[PDB]
Amino acid sequence: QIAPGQTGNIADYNYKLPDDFTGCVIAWNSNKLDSKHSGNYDYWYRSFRK
Amino acid sequence: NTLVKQLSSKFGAISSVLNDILSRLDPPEAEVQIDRLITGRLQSLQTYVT
Amino acid sequence: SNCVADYSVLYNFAPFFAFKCYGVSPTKLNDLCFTNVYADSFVIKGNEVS
Repeated sequence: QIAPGQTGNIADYNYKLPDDFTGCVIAWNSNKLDSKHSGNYDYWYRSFRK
Repeated sequence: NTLVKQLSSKFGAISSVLNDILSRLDPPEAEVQIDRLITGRLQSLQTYVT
Repeated sequence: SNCVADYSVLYNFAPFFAFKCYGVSPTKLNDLCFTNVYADSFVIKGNEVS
């Protein structure tokens, strides 16, 4: 979802790139560092906005 | 009459009406459809002036 | 027909594998977007989604 021209809860209310954006989007799996069996309150999305 | 009538042509675009392109598509695709219309109009104006 | 369609509900119904539009882009669907609406529903294999 993190790309120019995309839509969704993140592209719409959390992180938006300009449509003439240049640069690189690097992604990797972090399951062994961020995951907690009880969850992690610190991570959320805005999920609503004007 | 020919120069005006050329405005109704699509020149490969979805629609000959510029406002329809802007209404229907987001900037990064609309720019391509507009560039196609611009190319067609540029050809028509150069032919007329020549 | 005879419906004031609101397309944010699609994002509320499910996350999607694909949402490819031709002739129109997402977020532009809240202006006039349809004339004769037909919804074709079917089940295919993931490898056949393309």
